[PDB]
Amino acid sequence: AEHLLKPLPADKQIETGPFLEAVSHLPPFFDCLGSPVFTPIKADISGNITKIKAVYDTNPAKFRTLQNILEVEKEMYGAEWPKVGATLALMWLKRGLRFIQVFLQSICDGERDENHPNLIRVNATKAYEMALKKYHGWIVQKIFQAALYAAPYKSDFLKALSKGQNVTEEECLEKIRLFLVNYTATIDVIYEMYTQMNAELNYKV
Repeated sequence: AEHLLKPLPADKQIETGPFLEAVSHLPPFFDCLGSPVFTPIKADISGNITKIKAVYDTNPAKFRTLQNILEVEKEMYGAEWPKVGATLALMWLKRGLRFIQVFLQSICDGERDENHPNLIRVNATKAYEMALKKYHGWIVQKIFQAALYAAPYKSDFLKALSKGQNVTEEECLEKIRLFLVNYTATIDVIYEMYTQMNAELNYKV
């Protein structure tokens, strides 16, 4: 959470390069959940970032913003778009990013089960339901939900999130709150872009 995203400009265009740089630091979030069950999603999210970067690197100016990626790929691929290329990679990436956002916001806001205040089950469930659940077939849902149920104690989770740096739990939460400002605004704009451009696809894996 130390690698802040750029603030949104007035025109709400998101520059591809700085976005990819920032979100490249995020897949280790999944390691903090303490289950091998999250290794595939970590790899999938990393693969989405790699794919968007591969397209961007072929012509960074043509793909300068995320909006440019969608509009250029729509021209390139015709009727095959939006189920193609970096557009499809980003369609999936944003769901993993939203998962992280909702999870972290919920923890930072003090949301908890008062019967089990040192667990993060309720925060995990909220994040999963809001971001990913409907895109998973039932078999996947059961295993993914079981691993979230088996998440670390909240204090251990926060210790994992701040590994290395010498920070208190309170300082860790403060830093996450700061990170959440531009992160949330950016993910919201990406979701709105998918809606506006008719690039969203609702299918299960």
